[PDB]
Amino acid sequence: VINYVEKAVNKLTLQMPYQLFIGGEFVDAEGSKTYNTINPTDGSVICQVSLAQVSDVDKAVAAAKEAFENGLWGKINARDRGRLLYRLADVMEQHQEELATIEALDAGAVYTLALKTHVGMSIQTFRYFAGWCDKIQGATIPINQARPNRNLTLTKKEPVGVCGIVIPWNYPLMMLSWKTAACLAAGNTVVIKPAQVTPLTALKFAELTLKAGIPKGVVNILPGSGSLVGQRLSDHPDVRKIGFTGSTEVGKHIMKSCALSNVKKVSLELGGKSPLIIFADCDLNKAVQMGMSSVFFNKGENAIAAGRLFVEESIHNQFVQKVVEEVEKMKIGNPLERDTNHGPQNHEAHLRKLVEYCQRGVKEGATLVCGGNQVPRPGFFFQPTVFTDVEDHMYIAKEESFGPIMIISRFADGDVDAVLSRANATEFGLASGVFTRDINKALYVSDKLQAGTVFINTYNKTDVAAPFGGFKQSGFGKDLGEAALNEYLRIKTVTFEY
Amino acid sequence: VINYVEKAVNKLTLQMPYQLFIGGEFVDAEGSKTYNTINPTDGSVICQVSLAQVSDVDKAVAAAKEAFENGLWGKINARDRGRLLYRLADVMEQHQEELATIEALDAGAVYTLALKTHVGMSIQTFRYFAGWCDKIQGATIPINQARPNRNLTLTKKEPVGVCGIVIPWNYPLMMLSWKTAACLAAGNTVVIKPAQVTPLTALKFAELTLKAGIPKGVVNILPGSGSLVGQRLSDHPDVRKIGFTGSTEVGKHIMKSCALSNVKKVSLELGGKSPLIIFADCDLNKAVQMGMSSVFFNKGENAIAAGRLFVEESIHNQFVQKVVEEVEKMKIGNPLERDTNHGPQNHEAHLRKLVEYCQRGVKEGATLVCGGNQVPRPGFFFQPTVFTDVEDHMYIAKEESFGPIMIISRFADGDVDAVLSRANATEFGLASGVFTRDINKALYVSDKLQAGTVFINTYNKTDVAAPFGGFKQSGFGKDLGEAALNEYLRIKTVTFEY
Amino acid sequence: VINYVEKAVNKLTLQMPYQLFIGGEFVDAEGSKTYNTINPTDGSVICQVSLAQVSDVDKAVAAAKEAFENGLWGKINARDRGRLLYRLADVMEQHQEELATIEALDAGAVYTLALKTHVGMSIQTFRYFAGWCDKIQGATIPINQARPNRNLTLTKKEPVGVCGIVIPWNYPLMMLSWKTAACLAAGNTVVIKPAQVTPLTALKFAELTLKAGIPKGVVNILPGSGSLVGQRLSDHPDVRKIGFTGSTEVGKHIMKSCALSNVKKVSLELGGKSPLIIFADCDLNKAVQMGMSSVFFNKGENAIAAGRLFVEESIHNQFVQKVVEEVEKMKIGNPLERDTNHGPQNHEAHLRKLVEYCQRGVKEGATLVCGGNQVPRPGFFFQPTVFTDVEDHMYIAKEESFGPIMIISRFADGDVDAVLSRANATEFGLASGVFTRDINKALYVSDKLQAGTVFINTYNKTDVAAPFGGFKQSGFGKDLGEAALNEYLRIKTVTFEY
Amino acid sequence: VINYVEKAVNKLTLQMPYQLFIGGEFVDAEGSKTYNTINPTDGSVICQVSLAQVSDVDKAVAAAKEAFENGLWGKINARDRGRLLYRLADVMEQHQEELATIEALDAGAVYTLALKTHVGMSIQTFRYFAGWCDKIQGATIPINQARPNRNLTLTKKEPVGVCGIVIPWNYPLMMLSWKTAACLAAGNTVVIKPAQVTPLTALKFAELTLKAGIPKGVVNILPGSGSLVGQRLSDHPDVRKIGFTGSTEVGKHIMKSCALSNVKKVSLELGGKSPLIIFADCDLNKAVQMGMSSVFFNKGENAIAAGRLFVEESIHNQFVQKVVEEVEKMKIGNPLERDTNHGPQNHEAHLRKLVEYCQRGVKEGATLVCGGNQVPRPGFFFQPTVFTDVEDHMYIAKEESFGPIMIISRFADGDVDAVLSRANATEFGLASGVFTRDINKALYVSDKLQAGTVFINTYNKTDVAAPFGGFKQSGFGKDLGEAALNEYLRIKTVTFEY
Ligand SMILES: NC(=O)C1=CN([C@@H]2O[C@H](COP(=O)(O)OP(=O)(O)OC[C@H]3O[C@@H](n4cnc5c(N)ncnc54)[C@H](OP(=O)(O)O)[C@@H]3O)[C@@H](O)[C@H]2O)C=CC1
Repeated sequence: VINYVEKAVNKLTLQMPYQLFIGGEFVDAEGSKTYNTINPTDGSVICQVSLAQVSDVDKAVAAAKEAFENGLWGKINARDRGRLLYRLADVMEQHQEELATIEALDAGAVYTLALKTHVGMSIQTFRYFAGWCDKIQGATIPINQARPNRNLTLTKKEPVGVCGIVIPWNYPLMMLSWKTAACLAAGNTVVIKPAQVTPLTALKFAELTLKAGIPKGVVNILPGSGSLVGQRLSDHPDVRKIGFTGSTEVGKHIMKSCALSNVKKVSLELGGKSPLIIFADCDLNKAVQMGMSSVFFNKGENAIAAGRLFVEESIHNQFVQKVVEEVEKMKIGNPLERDTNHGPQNHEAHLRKLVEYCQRGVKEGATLVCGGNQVPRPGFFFQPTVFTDVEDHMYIAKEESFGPIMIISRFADGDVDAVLSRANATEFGLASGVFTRDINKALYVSDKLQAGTVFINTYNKTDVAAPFGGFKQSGFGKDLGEAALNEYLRIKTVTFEY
Repeated sequence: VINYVEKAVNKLTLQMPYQLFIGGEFVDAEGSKTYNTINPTDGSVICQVSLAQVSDVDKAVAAAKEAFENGLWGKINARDRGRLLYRLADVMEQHQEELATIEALDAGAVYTLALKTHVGMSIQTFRYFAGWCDKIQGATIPINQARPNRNLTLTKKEPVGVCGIVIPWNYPLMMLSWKTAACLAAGNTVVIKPAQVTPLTALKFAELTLKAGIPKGVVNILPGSGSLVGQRLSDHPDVRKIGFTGSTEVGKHIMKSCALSNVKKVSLELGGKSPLIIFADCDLNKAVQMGMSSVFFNKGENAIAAGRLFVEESIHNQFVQKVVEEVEKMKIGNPLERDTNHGPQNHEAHLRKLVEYCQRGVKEGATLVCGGNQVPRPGFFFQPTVFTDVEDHMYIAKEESFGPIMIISRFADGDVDAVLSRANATEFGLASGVFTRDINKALYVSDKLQAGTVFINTYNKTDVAAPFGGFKQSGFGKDLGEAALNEYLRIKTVTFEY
Repeated sequence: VINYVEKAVNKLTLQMPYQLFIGGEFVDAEGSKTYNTINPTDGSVICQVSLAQVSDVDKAVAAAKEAFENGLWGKINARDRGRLLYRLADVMEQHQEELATIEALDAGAVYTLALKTHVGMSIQTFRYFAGWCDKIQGATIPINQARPNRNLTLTKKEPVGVCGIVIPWNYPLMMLSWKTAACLAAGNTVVIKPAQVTPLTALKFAELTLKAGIPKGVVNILPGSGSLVGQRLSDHPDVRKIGFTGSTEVGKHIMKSCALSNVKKVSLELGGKSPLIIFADCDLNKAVQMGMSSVFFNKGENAIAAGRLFVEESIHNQFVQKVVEEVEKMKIGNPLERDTNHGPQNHEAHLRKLVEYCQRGVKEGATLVCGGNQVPRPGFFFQPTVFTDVEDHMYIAKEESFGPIMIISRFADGDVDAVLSRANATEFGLASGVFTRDINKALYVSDKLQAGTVFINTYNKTDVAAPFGGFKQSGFGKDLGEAALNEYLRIKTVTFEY
Repeated sequence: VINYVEKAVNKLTLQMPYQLFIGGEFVDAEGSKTYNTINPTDGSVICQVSLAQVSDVDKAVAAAKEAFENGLWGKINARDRGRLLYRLADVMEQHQEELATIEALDAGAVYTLALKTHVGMSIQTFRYFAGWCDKIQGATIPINQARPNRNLTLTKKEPVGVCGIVIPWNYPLMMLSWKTAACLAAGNTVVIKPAQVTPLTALKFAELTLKAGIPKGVVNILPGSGSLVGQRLSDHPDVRKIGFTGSTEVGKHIMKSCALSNVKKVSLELGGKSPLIIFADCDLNKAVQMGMSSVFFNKGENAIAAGRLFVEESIHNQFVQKVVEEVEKMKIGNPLERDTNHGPQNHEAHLRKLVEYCQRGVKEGATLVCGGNQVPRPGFFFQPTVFTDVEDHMYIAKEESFGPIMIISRFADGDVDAVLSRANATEFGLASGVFTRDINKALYVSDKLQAGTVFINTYNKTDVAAPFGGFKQSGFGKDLGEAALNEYLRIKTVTFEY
């Protein structure tokens, strides 16, 4: 039997585990240390959660190692590994309302969105990658023959072994799922560190692995801080790969730590300052709707959020006019209320940063059209924000807000290369977008944009089959798609002479 | 006119450039600094070579960046890029005797071997990767449709941009060729740092890129030190990828340097301590020939050299007898003598390391069966060496010699898993081999060996089409094969709604 | 409400549809015509089954065409098509005992074997291909650019459209599943003709498509004759692809009919006379076990069954002795009885053919070591048979028995190429096998065998992920694996200029 | 020493072989039979050409078989096969002017076009496929393991063996090259039947295979009739694959002949009635240029020629006015003259057919806007022709002309689905095209068009890397791209247990 924090809310009875998940059981951290997880709708403590220590990390890694080297996960058929991951997805589907509610409490995710995206996409992720298990294939290669003898060369795709996954707080379950699904589908075992501020759906997910029959030690979950738990994972001599999603500066440190220990492999999904270029020949009403969504989706807590909108001179003023109209219709409120469409920010420290971000925007001369402030109510709500007259030298033109802040610049009618240059003048390169009805402009702009994803007449259209990752200082490696598997596999070349 | 060091040798008049190669021109380093490159056959100075400074690195990177962004290389068809790389191979083949002679002089490479391997495989590498240019393909992906609308998702494979390549001294031209061919085939431009002790074939190669019509600035070559030139490449804000081959310790530092600058991509080909397991049911005389080659090839200066031979008890002593008989037949001498089997070690400091390595093996209790010291003669020759009674705890059982030192341990008759455990008990993982006539042992042992390459009934059988790279602390990423391309390409996902 | 033939057998109540399945409903054939399906255990009539006429084929094709062009199947996401096929697999697994019992009745498949293979592999087939749906991907291709303009070239994989599947009687459900799973995963719709003598699992499968929610018209099943129903499918102007498994002579006629109508695509899985070469250095007892299995599995009604065994001279007599010892232990009986090893042949005409086959073998001078005759008991049982002293000119050396008849020839000790020549001297090339502990022989022999599958130290080891198809007159195209999809897809190239 | 027909023309000396090419030597046909090849510029006889008989086919097939089974071609490394084909491409380039001049003489190809396309693309084809040789790769597949044992499954890509290639006359050398390059790159040997009316570049190409060092027997060339030589290739028991390009009716017969002999593999590139849909939002001047090119390229003797132009109501008359203006500017004349941009039709029978075809268009009520007649000069020149008021039921709306005949229909403004239906109402499906600046219409139309190639804002843009083939009665299988290799390879599955 497992200890839960029980909570009657959203017409359900939530049963939330709150302990470390190690070697297939929920256990207290070393010394029974704990910390509070905060509900962002009202600032209250949801419950106490175990706080992993170094010795807990070592225990998690040991369990992962044993499960890989000697446990059932390392022995079963790829096909049957796949069956287990499908079953895991089914179990997650059976708990989708409960998971979405926990995500609503823990991260302020609007329930209807959490159900469709945070949770729904997590389910798709496990089903998608389950299908890959018995379709991961190596090669036979026609090398030169050592005459009078013959040669056969083949490759085998093998798991990398024990992995660490370190994720952020914006979509707690979904970021976990993206990376964990690829990791497990490739035959690895894993120690996962959720963002300290959002441990709850991870811990519930841990319980669901038990229900699905995932062998003990294959999935291990350690709520705790990056500087302690995350750091130890990156240092550990038995971890052979880190999968990381978070800020560029922590990414740099993680990669450094991978190097200095045992050259463990690393993938990095880092920040974004993603440009959206809106031409006069677009469908303007659709540009407003998709433009809205590109910034405000998931309260702007979205690595690929459009961080600059460049709007062609002749439609700029009309675009801003319509954006303001639509911004005014947004209902701000409790994520559990069905009419809510803008929930609170994830946690307090992030709310503070958003306040400062907008102060600086105003200080440096941008026009604040609306918002920019904490909403006066309990919790950590932030008013949807629109800036105009944003110039390329400005802080808010360079730096990622990760909040609901639309940052608008003009470009002259008929300029294409000039706006492209401005769009590309960033060390980020995670995503980008273009709205235009012109085929030639769409294709040309998408060649020239220096970003891992280019959206054309849409935005935020991610898919579990479509690889997702950055260029330049947005990192390297893919989540999602066939390409994701490559971060979690190694290639062995086997060459015979006969 | 290019300045040459001219040398009448080996029936040829070598014309050897000696300066930095930047933006299509041979130029002195800052302050006209130079250093000596040393002939390992007699310890004489071959000539002075420009010694790149930081400002020279910055110039080379600036030339590479301009060549990629605005030069011809970034505009031509993939197919036409292929034609240029094929033509480069042709030029290399037209100069193959000269390149092999230069390699004999600079690296102590035995001339017959240098023709066939150092130079011959370099030519194969360019031809092979030339064929890939117009066959690098992205995907179209059946994502979920945003009904009532439609979606098209495709991927585009793009170059990474400016690359730095840092290589070692054991096969100067060939290591350059492996990485550079893949790098250029993928459409990138490059700054190459050859090992300071072996700049000459790299500089001759630079001139050949001119004869081949490779556009100015696509290839830049900077002889100089790792800690100065190599460091600046890893730190440089406009370099987007480092391809590295060398020691594990420098590899760690390189990766750290990529992290701390701009999270540039990195691939690491690091040390080996590769195990060769020889069973009693093998063809013994063949095992002796291949066993010897697995150690002594290219005077042991070979990252995949078998660093331990595990020989089944019942054949051990006969195996050692035959090896000693064969070792006595090896002709040691000048790399230009056509009957030379064994040339000098690459440079003086390495010879001294090899003397110390062998003193240490004796001191810790291994049996010196033959060799173990510098051959008394001018230059830097080391005796082919055989150690027996080697035990798992010993320094020479753990550490990579990178010299012609056969390190033999028995294993028990009819044991398989126990020898595998010993073979795997290393943080290296670059290569390995197994000699056996038994199909079941061969397949099982190749599954279980923790190494990027497993040779079966052969050794050193690399091939331009067969991917080559390590596991664990031997690094990550592949040179050669289709797989090598992936270190030099990025994936852009382009998603339409219509 | 569906009409069933109800039968209480095997501790179950079977509910067997017996009508045509067209447009999602069970309906009588034109003029309510029927025929008898015969239980091979006792010769009794199981029930009457609808006998499809030309007008019924036309109705089924029309239903398939509507379902493809206007129905849901053609509109849903590839991912959701996948979900439906995974649901179909679950439904099949929920009914596995029932399906295996029906197959035991209809085909004489030993129940324990039918659970694991006839039905078990069918279930695996749908799960496997279900995973392919959203992972079938086109390409983006780096074509030459019409400078000063640009080009993008991509490929789209599209369904072929309406398909006909015509299958034999040896594994009724499994052969249907192999082809139908791939066909449907590629987004096609289908009309299936089971072998007239074995319609029952096909019809039950049809009902399971309803339970799984496969849209109406996607699957249509027509019990009936090849020369009427199969022929009309091949001739139909709206059918775009025929998938055929059966005899070489019918296969010729099918290909010819695809030609003369509308050059519909065709794939052909035809006969076999597969050689199994057993060397003296094999594991003898293992060779006996697998040798027997290679012939007797599924009462020899197995297209890849070893049709000749070549046994090295020095182990031949001992091999024959051991086979005879093991043959005597086989338990012949009712397929529903748990101790049964060897069930009845599929139908009477086939039994008659096997009797004649063995009469001819004795007549032409081969040594009948055992069997050769109908077992004295009700139904259509045939004694496991062993022939020795078979010479290459004999009829039984050339002709496919498709029954439990082991046909043994000797080869001289050491005579590798000579035995290969003998093994390849056939216009068939479906499968082949070699038993040897010698890696060099195994690799060499497998290069030289002219067959689509080579087994090494095993036999009948098929897998839903491993492609299966013949060379020469055994046909072309694959069932199973990624390769099977290509038969059911078309490639559209799309080339933009911008 | 080879016998040539020598001719001083176009500033060079042609040296044209005129005999059969068998087993690496030029030889007379049985009974020294010959026939005349006719120059379409003046109706004169170029020379006499050997006329292959049945026994010549058998000799060619036997040479091909021997070259495959025992000659060097079946023994050399894949890489070295690649070198030979790249050398063949070089030799072709060295003879580019001569080949293009022969093509002008024999087929009426305008010399400047022949140099760039007929010959230029042929050279690209061999270079492209040469690069594939050592990059053709099989798989290793994670099949279910027969516990407590292990399984390894790999696939080997092998040559099919002796192939027959039968080609049409519209681009003699280029059709030969497309198919032959893919065939040889895959390791096969081949017997080629050029169109009887166009043997000369094929025979010169045969001579170039000697200069390139292609082993004797690998390439064999048989000028002669389809009904005799082609038929025997389809029937031959030793031919294992036919590659065919030509009319639908002959394709049907070829496929039938493949079936009835030995189920040899077959690919079919058949007729087209390719629709080009021009929207009012296109760049009209560019649409006129590309539209004209879509019809008139290579005097309309082009399988992918737009056989039907649908032009949006509002631009229709202006489009027709502009086409007529541009047609008046075309220079009709000797293909060797540099100002010629419209050469003669390929042969006399085809000119007649075009004359009759246009009579029929006029008779059935289509408006003949210009052309329709033979040009009053020597040879077989036909006027660039434009029809308007073409109705869907008309013969000329349904039948492929294969000549320079633009066939125009209107469609209503804003119709999209209606025009698509009309464009898709054909049993052909080889190519298609759409001109529009609207991204949404372009993507949607290319989804809906039922053809193997869709051009968007261009036409005739084929590329050696882009697969080319038809849907429906336009056939199946690809020429060009990676996909083309699949017609010329077989997959062998090899499964070990250990
Ligand atoms: N899809 C594609 O890639 C292409 C298709 N084509 C198509 O070809 C047609 C125009 O050429 P056309 O001359 O009419 O084509 P045909 O089908 O009449 O001839 C093509 C080739 O087939 C040969 N042939 C004829 N009968 C037989 C037979 N019984 N067995 C074997 N071979 C035979 C011909 O020989 P012979 O010399 O005696 O006539 C010729 O070499 C058009 O429909 C066009 O669309 C053309 C080019 C490319």
